[PDB]
Amino acid sequence: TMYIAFILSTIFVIGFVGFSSKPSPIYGGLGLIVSGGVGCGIVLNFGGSFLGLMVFLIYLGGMLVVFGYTTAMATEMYPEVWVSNKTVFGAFVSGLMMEFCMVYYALKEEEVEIIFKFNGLGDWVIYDTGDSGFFSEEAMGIAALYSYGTWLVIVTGWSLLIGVVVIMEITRGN
Amino acid sequence: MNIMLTLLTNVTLASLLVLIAFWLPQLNAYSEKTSPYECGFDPMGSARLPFSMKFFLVAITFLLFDLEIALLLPLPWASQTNNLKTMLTMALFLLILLAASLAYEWTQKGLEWAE
Amino acid sequence: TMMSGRPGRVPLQFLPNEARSLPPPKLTDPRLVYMGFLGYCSGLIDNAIRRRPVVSAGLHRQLLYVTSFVFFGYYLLKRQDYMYALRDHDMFAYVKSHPEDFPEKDKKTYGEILEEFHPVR
Amino acid sequence: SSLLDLIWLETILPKTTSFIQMKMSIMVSNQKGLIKLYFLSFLITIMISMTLFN
Amino acid sequence: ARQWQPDVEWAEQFGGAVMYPTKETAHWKPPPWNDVDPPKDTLVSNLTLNFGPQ
Amino acid sequence: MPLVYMNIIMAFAIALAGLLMYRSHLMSSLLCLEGMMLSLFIMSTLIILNTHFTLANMMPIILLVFAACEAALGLSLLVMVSNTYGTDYVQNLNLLQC
Amino acid sequence: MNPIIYTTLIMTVMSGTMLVMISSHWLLIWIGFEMNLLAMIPVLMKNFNPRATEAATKYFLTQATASMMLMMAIIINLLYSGQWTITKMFNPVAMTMMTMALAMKLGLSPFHFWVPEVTQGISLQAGLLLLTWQKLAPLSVLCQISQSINPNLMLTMAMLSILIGGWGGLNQTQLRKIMAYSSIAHMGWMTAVLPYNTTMTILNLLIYITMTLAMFMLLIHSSATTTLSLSHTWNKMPVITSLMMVTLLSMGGLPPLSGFMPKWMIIQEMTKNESIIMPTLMAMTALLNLYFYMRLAYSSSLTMFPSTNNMKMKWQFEHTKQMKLLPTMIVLSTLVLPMTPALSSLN
Amino acid sequence: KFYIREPPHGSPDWLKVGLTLGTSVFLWIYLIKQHKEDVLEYKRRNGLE
Amino acid sequence: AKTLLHKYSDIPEGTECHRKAYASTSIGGATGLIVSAYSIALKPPASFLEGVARTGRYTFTSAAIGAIFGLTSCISAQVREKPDDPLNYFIGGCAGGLTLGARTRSYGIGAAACAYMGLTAALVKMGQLEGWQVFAEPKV
Ligand SMILES: CCCCCCCCCCCCCCCCCC(=O)OC[C@H](COP(=O)([O-])OCC[N+](C)(C)C)OC(=O)CCCCCCCCCCCCCCCCC
Ligand SMILES: CCCCCCCCCCCCCCCCC[C@@H](O)O[C@H](CO[C@H](O)CCCCCCCCCCCCCCC)COP(=O)(O)OCC[N+](C)(C)C
Repeated sequence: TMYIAFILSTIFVIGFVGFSSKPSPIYGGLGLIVSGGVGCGIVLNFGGSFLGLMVFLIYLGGMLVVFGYTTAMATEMYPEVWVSNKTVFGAFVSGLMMEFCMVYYALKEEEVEIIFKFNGLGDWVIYDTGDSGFFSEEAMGIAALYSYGTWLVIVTGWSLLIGVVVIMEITRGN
Repeated sequence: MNIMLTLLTNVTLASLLVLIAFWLPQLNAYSEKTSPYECGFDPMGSARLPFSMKFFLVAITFLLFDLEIALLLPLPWASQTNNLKTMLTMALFLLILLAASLAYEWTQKGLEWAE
Repeated sequence: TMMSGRPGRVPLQFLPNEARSLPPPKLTDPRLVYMGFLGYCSGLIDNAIRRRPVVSAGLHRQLLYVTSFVFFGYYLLKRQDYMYALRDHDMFAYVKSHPEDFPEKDKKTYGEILEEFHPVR
Repeated sequence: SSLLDLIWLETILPKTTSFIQMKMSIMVSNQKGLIKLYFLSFLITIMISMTLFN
Repeated sequence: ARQWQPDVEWAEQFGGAVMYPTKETAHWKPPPWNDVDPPKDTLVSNLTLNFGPQ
Repeated sequence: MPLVYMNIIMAFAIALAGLLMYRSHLMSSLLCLEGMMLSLFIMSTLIILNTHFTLANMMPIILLVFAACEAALGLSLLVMVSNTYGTDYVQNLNLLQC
Repeated sequence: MNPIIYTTLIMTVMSGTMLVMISSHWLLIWIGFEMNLLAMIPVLMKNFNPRATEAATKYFLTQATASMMLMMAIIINLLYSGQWTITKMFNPVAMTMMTMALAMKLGLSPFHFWVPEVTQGISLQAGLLLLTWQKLAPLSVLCQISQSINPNLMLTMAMLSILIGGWGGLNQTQLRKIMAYSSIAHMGWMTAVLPYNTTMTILNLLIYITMTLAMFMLLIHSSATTTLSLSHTWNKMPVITSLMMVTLLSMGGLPPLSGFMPKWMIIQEMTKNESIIMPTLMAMTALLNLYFYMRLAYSSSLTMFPSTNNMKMKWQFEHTKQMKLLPTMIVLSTLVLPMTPALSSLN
Repeated sequence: KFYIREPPHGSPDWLKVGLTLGTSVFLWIYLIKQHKEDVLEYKRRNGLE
Repeated sequence: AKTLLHKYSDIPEGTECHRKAYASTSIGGATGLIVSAYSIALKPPASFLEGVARTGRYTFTSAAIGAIFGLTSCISAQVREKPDDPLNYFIGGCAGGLTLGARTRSYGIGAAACAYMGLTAALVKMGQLEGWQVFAEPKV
């Protein structure tokens, strides 16, 4: 078992609690980067190496722009950190306490939330016995974006081109 | 497992180096030594004031083009398909639309830094 | 959606082939005449908004308004009649197929039916 | 004429209804246009819909 | 000897920022005619740097 | 359902509650918006990889692409707001009222 | 904005909506919503000013939140069924999330504040496109998934929409905010009938779109954005004021005008399903909308407000641009009550 | 010549007038033919005439 | 919400007046809490103590209205020995309206609230008796 997926999921939730308590965009980006790396680990354990590395790389690139933007647009004299503010620390502690409570309840008994029913057992239990051979199912399914999914490529490329046009138009001014 | 052990080893070695650096030498600290550096004179303002970014549009375009390359990365596996003509058409379609985005921004002066 | 997804429905078909067995609307239908009246009113409003003589100017334009409205109204009436015929057909077929749900009841005369009398005074 | 027609029959139905509608209109439309405020309202609505609707 | 038509008092009662003003809504003001608010005199605050002597 | 799905859904709920509760900066809310799509990506790929839905493996990539488009749109609006008002504070977006 | 870029952005908005309407896959529906929003932001920001920037920011924030909630609902539904097709949703929690997201997109209460704020922020053409097309898409999705809609949640949001629209419109004195609150009320009516007859939903959508197009185009023709600005139009073109008054009477639901047909059909359809309290409350609450329509009609056509001295020069000059299909919208929004049984063709 | 400036609609636009009249005539003859064909097809399908 | 309504309706009409008052008080308190939450969100208070004071005032007003309505309705039904009578609910509704007027310190608000709440409560009793439904299930 080793509970590696559960530990990683808990760290994922912790990073979300951080950047959602919202200290300041520098530390929000730091927490989001931690969460992206940990999610890469979770999906690597579940099987998708390409998907994990891709989401990690995309969020590393995206948060690089956010740093430059918060240096220019979203900075103040004394940037707030988690312990610097009463509201930020309160929200951070609330999120951590909620995560701890739900984790403890799930481990102690099969916890049914007011939304969904969860069973405390093995993420290794839920896996499938069967195997593939001499190819990666994830890689083949992703590579099927060009043979299958011609429509998806068309709409995605159109959206990206129009996105360039839009960002040029919004920031025109005048 | 092995990769986790490798990451742990690297982080532990770096942290030990920091610990040795901050605890081995003799330390003498006073307000003048730890003051911020600005070539011998005091800083007029603060380093936390807003710092204008003259390439704000190139950054957004970088986000979009970064996800374009994310789309392009699974091409080596896409070359093993039986639908080679469709695969080649869609790959060239994505690359041509990327080129069109670059051409549009270049001609509309999106690549020029603000003055 | 009552009749959406009815079996044998061709998507995006304004008028199916089975609608050809219904009587087409007469060209002097009062509904067609009202569609033409709507076209004429649109033409008069066009002249009024553009500040031309309302009744006199743009006779060709007013004719085009009336003709377009009559054309579209004719096809709309055909589709409406087809949908109503389809509804009645389905209802009759279901009643025929479910006799236990739509039973024929024995008719009793008012000489046999007893009704309470409520005097007005 | 005065007490009933001009005063009390006027107060019961049309004056009271108009006053209530005007007050509720002021309450609804008196907003500062702050996204923080009405997004907090959205959060409350979402929690209520998740919990009290089954 | 002629039909009554609205005057400046009527028009001004209809020309506020909102109907039914309160304290806050009276502190409010109607928007500009061309929807363009006057520019705000923000401070650019260029970074000041000591380039030298060391 | 495993506890992993519970944690991912909890992370999404936390990021949604973060977005709906602004403090001052528009950038922090944008970061909360980017976290929600990260949790959506992780949840979708966990569901797809477990069930061996081979043709659905491309869906998280499209999800990421439109996350990028949303982030670009939000950053463009943020630079326009900052140009107008000097700060990315959400208190300045009060000209329009309900 | 370059005319070519503007028309390609309009076409992209329309393409996103059409993708939403023709797709059978939840991912493609989400893609359509995203494409619509992305191309719709610059249209709002077409005339650059702080109000337009603020309106675009608020619209983007609301629509991004709604799209995120919608994708969460889609993924939750996939978890419990493994189905990507848009049909009845297999999870009540996913259905509740989907209903909340689509209501936030449409502006149903309590998700309505952005509607008056954004509409006042943006120009008349942008508001016309916003109301019409951006109501056109989510309602199609709701009609597709209607058979799993929670009647209690849908009807609660519908009654809230009707009440809020009436009250806000009562208070407002700006024409664009009046239009926005009227839009909120009409969306309330449509979604109230939604869990019983999507055909009646479509009929109300079409009539509302016609009346809104006529009203917005009359405002654009008269170049009036406030009550007092619209009070000068009787001294320039008294025909436009009369047409606007008839259209306002139609919007308020007075017989025998075309605005009575949707309310009539919806009341009848809900009564067939043994609903009486809801139709009666809905019918009585529309008197608020009629009141502020009539207040607007007093200022512009039924009374003559004071004018200014430069109106003489305006008399000397003539209106150049011609509105496309304005007479047709005026006629369709007022005189098509005797054509009611064509809703079977609409079926 | 009353107007100091030539009105935009001083003279009829003969191209537009011809197109309008042609479109109206085409629509009318098409409607007549469509109705005749509809009546004939209905009678043939129902076995009336 | 549904659980609270089920408890209130599961207590019989003319019996257990203390339990009826408790259930109606709980329902009123929940309604007041929801109203106070929306008021806090949409009109922020100047301080945490002011927010707590406003929440307490709204919650206590709603709870008092609910308690008075339930107690008065049950007692009236018990003493008259006529359950399933809309007059009991009308009396409870006017008592709740008088409670609202007392909380707001306004005779006019009290009178209007008595009238409107009495009509509403009598209508609710008539609906329970006759089978009226507000959110009707789709059919036909
Ligand atoms: C290459 C990368 C890794 C580098 C690792 C370390 C490299 C260097 C190894 C040799 C270091 C020799 C000792 C230097 C200590 C600093 C000198 C100093 O501060 O002197 C002034 C001070 C003077 O003290 P004082 O008491 O006279 O002064 C009082 C203060 N004032 C000046 C104001 C009067 O020296 C000391 O305090 C002496 C402390 C003990 C020195 C020996 C202990 C360290 C032994 C190191 C052995 C190697 C293993 C452990 C080290 C880590 C590596 C694994
Ligand atoms: C030049 C002559 C004049 C032309 C003027 C043209 C103006 C109108 C343009 C034509 C509009 C209709 C397009 C006709 C071809 C499209 C065929 C297709 O769209 O028709 C059907 C659908 O068409 C429309 O739905 C109905 C067309 C009729 C609408 C106009 C009348 C609306 C009723 C108003 C009554 C009161 C006003 C009366 C008119 C004045 C297909 O059904 P289906 O693909 O499966 O629908 C799936 C979705 N559903 C099931 C939920 C509905």
